[PDB]
Amino acid sequence: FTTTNEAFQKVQDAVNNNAQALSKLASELSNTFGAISASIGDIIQRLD
Amino acid sequence: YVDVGPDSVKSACIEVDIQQTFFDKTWPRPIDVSKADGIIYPQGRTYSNITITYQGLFPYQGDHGDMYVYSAGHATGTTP
Amino acid sequence: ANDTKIASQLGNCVEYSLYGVSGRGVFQNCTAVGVR
Amino acid sequence: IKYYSIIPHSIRSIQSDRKAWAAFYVYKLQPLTFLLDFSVDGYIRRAI
Repeated sequence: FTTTNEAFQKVQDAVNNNAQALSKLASELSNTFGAISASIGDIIQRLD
Repeated sequence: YVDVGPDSVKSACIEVDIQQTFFDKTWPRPIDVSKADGIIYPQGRTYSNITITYQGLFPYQGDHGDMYVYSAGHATGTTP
Repeated sequence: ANDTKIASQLGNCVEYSLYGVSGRGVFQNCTAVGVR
Repeated sequence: IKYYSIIPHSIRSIQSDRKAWAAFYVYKLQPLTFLLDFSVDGYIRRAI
């Protein structure tokens, strides 16, 4: 098992692919999607 | 308006001498982005132990910029 | 009031409106990190 | 403000007490995407 070994790298890549899917879902939560703020919260009560 | 106090009453301003050759000294100092020289936070929000890409006013990497150096006035003996 | 203070509701899921920023997050005391 | 002019400063040192003065370098600011590295302190020590 080493960086040179292709088979060991494939095992690491499979774990990385699972990690990438989790990271993307969390990143989408971070995205405003054009909202003024990530959470409406304050504008619901303090504003109209 | 705010008061800056009395303006100087001197009849004549001090004489100024400009010599190009004396000020012709080159010491280039390019901006180092890796050293984070001249860096201002774009949104003024701190981040801890993380790396991100952000858009803000920033100096060009490896920019020598404009160098201005102040110099002592001509003086003879102990009198400026 | 007491509810607004972070120390009173530490360890509890809470809605934060600090500085016009709104979110639902638990507040837990920890070591200082980032620029004060 | 569209224009700035540096003000030259001359120090009236006596000839015996003349001293070297640090040069100051002026760099223009333009909006640029910058990779930013943040430490535990949160100050930026590294960037690209």
